[PDB]
Amino acid sequence: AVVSTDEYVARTNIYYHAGTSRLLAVGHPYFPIKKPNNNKILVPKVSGLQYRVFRIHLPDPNKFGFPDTSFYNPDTQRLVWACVGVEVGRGQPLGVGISGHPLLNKLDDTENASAYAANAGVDNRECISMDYKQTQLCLIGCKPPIGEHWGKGSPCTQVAVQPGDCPPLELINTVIQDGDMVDTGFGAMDFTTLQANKSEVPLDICTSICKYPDYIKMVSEPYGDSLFFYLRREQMFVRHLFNRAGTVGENVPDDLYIKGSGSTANLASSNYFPTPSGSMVTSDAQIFNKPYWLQRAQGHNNGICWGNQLFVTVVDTTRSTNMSLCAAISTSETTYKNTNFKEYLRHGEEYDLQFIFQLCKITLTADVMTYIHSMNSTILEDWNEDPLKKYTFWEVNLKEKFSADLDQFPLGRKFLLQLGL
Amino acid sequence: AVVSTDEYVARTNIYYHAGTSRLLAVGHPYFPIKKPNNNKILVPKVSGLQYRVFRIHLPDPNKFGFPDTSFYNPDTQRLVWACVGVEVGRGQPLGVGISGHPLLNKLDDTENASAYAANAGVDNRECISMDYKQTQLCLIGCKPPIGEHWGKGSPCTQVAVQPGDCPPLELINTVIQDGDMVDTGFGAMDFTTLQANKSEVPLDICTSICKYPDYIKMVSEPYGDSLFFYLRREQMFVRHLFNRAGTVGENVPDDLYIKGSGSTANLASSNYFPTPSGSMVTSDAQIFNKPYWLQRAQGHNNGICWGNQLFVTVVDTTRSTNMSLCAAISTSETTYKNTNFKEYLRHGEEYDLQFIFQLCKITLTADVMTYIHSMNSTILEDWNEDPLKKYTFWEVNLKEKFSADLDQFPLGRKFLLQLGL
Amino acid sequence: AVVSTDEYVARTNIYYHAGTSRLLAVGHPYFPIKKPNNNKILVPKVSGLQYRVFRIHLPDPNKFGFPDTSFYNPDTQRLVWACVGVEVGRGQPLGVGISGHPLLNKLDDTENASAYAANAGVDNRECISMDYKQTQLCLIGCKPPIGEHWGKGSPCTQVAVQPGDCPPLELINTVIQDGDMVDTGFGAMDFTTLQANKSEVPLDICTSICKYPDYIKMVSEPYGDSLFFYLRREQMFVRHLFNRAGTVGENVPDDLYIKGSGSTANLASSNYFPTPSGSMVTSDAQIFNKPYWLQRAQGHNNGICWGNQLFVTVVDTTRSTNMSLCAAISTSETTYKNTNFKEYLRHGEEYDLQFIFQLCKITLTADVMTYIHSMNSTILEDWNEDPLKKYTFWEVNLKEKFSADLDQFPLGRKFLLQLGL
Amino acid sequence: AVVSTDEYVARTNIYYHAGTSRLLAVGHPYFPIKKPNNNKILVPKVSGLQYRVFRIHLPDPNKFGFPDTSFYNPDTQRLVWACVGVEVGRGQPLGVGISGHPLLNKLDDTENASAYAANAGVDNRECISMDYKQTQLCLIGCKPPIGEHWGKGSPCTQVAVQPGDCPPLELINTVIQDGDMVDTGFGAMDFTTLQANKSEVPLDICTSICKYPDYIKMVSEPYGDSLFFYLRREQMFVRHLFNRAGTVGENVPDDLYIKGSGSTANLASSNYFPTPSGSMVTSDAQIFNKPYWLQRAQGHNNGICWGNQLFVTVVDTTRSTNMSLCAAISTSETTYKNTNFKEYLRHGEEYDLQFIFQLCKITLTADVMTYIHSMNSTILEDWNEDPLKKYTFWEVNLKEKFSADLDQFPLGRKFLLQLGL
Repeated sequence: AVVSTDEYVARTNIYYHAGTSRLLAVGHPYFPIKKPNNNKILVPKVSGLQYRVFRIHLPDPNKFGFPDTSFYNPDTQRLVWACVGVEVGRGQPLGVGISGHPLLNKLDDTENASAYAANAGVDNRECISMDYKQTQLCLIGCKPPIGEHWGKGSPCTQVAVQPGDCPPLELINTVIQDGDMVDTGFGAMDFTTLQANKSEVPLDICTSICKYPDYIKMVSEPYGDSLFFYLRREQMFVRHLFNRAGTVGENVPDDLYIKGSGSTANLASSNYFPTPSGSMVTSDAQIFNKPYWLQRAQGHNNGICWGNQLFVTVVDTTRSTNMSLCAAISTSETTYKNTNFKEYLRHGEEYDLQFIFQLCKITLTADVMTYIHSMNSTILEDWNEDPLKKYTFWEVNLKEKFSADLDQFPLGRKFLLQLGL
Repeated sequence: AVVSTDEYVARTNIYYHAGTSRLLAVGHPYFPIKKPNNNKILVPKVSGLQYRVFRIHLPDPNKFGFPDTSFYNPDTQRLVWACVGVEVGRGQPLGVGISGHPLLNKLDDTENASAYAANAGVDNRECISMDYKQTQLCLIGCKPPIGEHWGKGSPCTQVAVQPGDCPPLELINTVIQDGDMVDTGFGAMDFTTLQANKSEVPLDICTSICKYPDYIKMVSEPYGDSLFFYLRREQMFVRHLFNRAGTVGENVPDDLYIKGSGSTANLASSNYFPTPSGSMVTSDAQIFNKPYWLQRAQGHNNGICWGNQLFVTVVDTTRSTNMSLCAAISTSETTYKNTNFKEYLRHGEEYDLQFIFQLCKITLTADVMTYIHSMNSTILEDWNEDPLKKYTFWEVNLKEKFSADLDQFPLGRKFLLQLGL
Repeated sequence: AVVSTDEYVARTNIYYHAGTSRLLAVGHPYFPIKKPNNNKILVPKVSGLQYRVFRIHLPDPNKFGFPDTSFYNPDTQRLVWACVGVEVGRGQPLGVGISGHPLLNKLDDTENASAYAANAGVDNRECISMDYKQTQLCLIGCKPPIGEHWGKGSPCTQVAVQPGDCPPLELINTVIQDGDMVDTGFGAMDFTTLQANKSEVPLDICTSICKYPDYIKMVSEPYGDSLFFYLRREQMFVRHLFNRAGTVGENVPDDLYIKGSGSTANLASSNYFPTPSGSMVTSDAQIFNKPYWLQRAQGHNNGICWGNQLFVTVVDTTRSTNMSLCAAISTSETTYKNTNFKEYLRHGEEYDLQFIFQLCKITLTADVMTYIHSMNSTILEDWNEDPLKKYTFWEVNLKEKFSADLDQFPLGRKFLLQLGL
Repeated sequence: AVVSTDEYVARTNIYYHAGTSRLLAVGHPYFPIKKPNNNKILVPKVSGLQYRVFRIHLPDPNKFGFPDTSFYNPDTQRLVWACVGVEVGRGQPLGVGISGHPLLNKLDDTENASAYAANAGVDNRECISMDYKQTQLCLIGCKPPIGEHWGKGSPCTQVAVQPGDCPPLELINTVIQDGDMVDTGFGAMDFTTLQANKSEVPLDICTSICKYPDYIKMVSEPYGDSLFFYLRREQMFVRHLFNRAGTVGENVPDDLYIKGSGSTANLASSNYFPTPSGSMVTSDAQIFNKPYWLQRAQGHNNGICWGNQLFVTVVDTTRSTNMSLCAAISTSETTYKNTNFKEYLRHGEEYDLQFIFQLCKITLTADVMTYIHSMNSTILEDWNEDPLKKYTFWEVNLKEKFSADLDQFPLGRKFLLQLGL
């Protein structure tokens, strides 16, 4: 049976504040800029539509050097940091980005037509952009976040997949890594392996995987380490209604309509797809720049940072403004020439993480050691190499950032005022 | 006279949690894919616009094996499960679908015209799509849900129906089955028997019946078993205003206008129809992924699951995203060809039901047996074959899912915390 | 001086529930279908834009047969029913209708023009539709509801009305009858007598009178019998901005502009008119399917149903969906032909009225008789033919619907729970 | 360690009211009007999109002449004004402005296209306007406000910047000055040094720097003098989706798409940019003409106006209406001629600042003098020239505006009523 950490984890009266200076990220909104002949990344892809997964490293409270150490017995017990307050600071002005594709698979406008559309020739793709669905979310736990997305399932060993045959779907659980893309209105799926077309969606998700947090699975999790607190806010509406060029993968059963004739003789593509639009962004609706007090967790792990680790996943598309900056090739002629200016695109993201940690002690009794051992053997082994080296996240080191004077920091003042004593 | 179940049903102190693992549904959004020559369904129709009716099967508390059985007398009484908490988990990202028809009966745009429209020739149908009206609803009871819709009434034995004559209407009460369609903006009616046209609405409801919960009837129900709790949220607005091609079934009385001339000599179709649009979808407006505490029912049946059955009807169009996936017929040519890619459409739905049940006991006195007998004789007969075999619903078996440790589940934790003791 | 009914009307402890089974109305949305040669109505006009005025008939409490009659003295006093609770149940799914005119007087689009519009020829009318303004209202009283609308006032005996002269206006108070039309965005006026054109507004109000409840007058009413409770909710916005064809009735004073030339030599019609639009409809904004507890009236008549009558006026345009149903003239050809199909329009309305009545007694003293006599002499005359035979309303007979077991009805349970004892 | 001012600053019982008469600003909305040959500003640039930074000068409480001076010892202590109440009065009607550029770099409309756009020739710029993003904000502190914006960072000494190379970005902290521009939907950047084009954004920000308050930095500030209170409200949505003419600065990696052919042979600009739009403006959402009670500051400086200074930064775009006024060159001809009228643009801003100040005393002990000295040596030096002469701001002198009769002023009455005693 699993039990609340309040059972075996003791709460001391010591509290420390810790915070990143001010994280900054600048890059291209749709794709990374690199050397053609090479593969080294010159400029990274930085978009408001990516997940930001912070791997927070905390100083081992056992190796730490406290002024006083009488508050516990280093023989019978051990120390763990407990996250009690978080403030995800965001810093650019609110605004909305925009993404498109120079060759988006968009046949005709199906929202309203005055006459039957022409006939699909060869490549009817259009240069089209859209404003993705708005999403604000924040996940916190001591394990990395887990997402879900549809990918190409493995086929059954029977009917040889005829080329062009529709690929099988399969919900795939994955670890959400820093830089991954968020569903933008086309759902959470792997567009690379599910759209040979390479033109169904804008460039920035075009050959990526849009993942959605698997909130159900994470909360079902027995120990609840992956996430002990979260805030989600997503909205979207249909801006345009389009058609997809290409060839009928699956024909429309003729029991659903009466055959046409002349122009209506041939059925137009009924493979419709809408254009998303996350409406207006607003201050009143902000999730960030507000402190979160993680006092009572819904899971059994009440904010204990086992492994002196801490994960903070964020997605904020309310500051997705991309800025175009163009340089002149020549500063002479007083006559505009499109050829005289090189146009570019850049997007900047500004973060500032702040936390309030509470020191905790665990008397290592038999039962306790059996439990903690079953839960996660590494806990004890590490007490008196990186298991997720495969995955990548924004590494954040706070070992030198802890301070006992909450007084001296904004999140700290807030905390004292909130908790009174 | 009918009486509250609180009268004859005794509440014990035992509570169990039960839940589906994670239900998943994948198929085509508009129609089922099957073998042409055949009739066997290869891929089912799965849309966010269908009703999901779950037939929940509970283990018979009387046959059940409790650790202690002193809490009641198996001679004078019997046991029944009482639903006290429900959590309808939903799992895909929020989003809006879209449905159309390659040959929708849409003459001209009547929202604004600069000159009198041409003249209806033969087949002026257009390939048109739309975003259906938004609907969120959840019905819970121990009897299947009942809907209403307009269908073709039986004609009066007199005036021989001339071909093309307008068919008579009749509100028809029906059992809402799993897979049925929800009103999408064209009202709740049987389009197959009321529109020979087969082109008045998008493919997905085109030859179906859109039903609406008959809330009035169900609440009027004397015992109130069909539904002892519900949540409804629907919104819709007019996106476009169109005209219907075809021939005047009923002419406009000339006392309503002044005859035209030249172009305006001939009256244009005044058989207008609007295009629906369920606006933006939002988190703040979510109905699911929130626990429902069925403590005081408005009906006389206060959540007693007679027959160890339980019905959970759901409709959620806030995750109706359809994903288009296309496969290349050839992976050679570096030049796009619509001919080289087969386009398809698929829609996925993710559910996760969770419940908290309270054991109850009934002392089988005379009066009680008389009442329960009148109410539903099968109750007693079953105590110490399926009556709805005709209908189809998502069968859910929970006989092996009950657990006494609410502690170990998310809905369970929520429940304890909520009910304190 | 007038006095509250609380003064002379005594409240007993007896309560009865009464309700219509389920009222249903089906017809054509814009006009009634009848035999051309004849005048008998074959199909009635049923639109979500009409007022529904219910004339509720109650069993005379004096003639009524109560199990116990000791609660009052049939010699010194009399009995009257007092309305204490109402539930206006609505039953179709939420949705928006749409109305137009094949020959609407709409010259050009004045919302935005790139060049000066051509020139009005003969009949520039267009086939145009619109979504009326949204309106939800409910009026309750023991006297029929009173409305206001602008009509053609009587001319002053002087200057002979030159043909085409603008007709004089006059606010006209009228009795709101069942079937009347509600202001739809063009205000409350008599379009028949104020618009010879017969093409200024859609067909459904085109030759009717759109009336608006005269709330001011009704509340000023001394005894306040016409309405002792009401709920109103109306919203509207400008969808399009148009011009009216026709000839200048009143010229634009030239001190308001500088003469043009060439094309701008001739002034375009500045007789603008906007197209209304009641935005989105929503559950959260529903007024019905909620009980109304008429405990404290703002008028002196506190819900006393003098004459054993009761009026319930309703307007609900949140379920104005019109459904087009078309029948094929031939079931052969597999090729669509507009002509093979007769298109029609039908609209259905579903109601369910429920009430909770409280028996009351009046000791017929001198003063009381003088007062009641002045107020409405018929009261006393009827105690120990229809005065509104001229008007027509949905007649509702409840004489056989009263029940002392509130327990057995939904509105009843609600009432008990609400009033505790 | 830093400490709350409540520690060393004593609060007296004296309160004074002070207010500007009514500030007024009139000028051209987009740029300043000046003599061509000259450089002297004839008409200034006044727009609702500029920051308004007020440098409030207060009379030295030490030099001040109070009726009674027994409340403190001028030998052991000193006096400082503490801001306790502020009312930023605004006076024009609510309304929205609009800004454009006669030669905006806008290739084609990428929101929806029916055929592949032509080909960029030379100068495809269009005359385009837009309604900027709505912003309401108010910053108060005893130090000038600090902003952030992206500018051209210094290059690394290596790869010689090829002409036209994309310039490096760098977040630059600056002092926000009166007249500076607010992010308008294109983010906070220096368009002059980052856009050689000179046509990427409307004229009014075209060669300016749009700055955003660096809230993060200011609140992190140890003493918290820069801002001890603030209110921010910003909203924005995408109105249009466009393309940028010019030449590819960075090419689209070919692994993101399938080469086209014929028309789609050449990739269209995928340098998209959206047109902002701060929606509707409303009274209910007003931030001004409301009093702000600065009682508990989140910073350590609790509203103490060291240096007898006070900074009030404001941005209000809810009254950005620009008014066009044109004068006729000739008052003769009765025929309109565009050449006869000179069209102009002017915008007016109306302010009215009001404050309530509380007298405070500081006993100059050793420790106190050490602290205050470290914090800001000038404090003590000034006690018993301008350090920001380089910056500019709306200078406001209140030395002759203090009044002890709060009673006689609107903010004063409000204060008394609010604080009771």
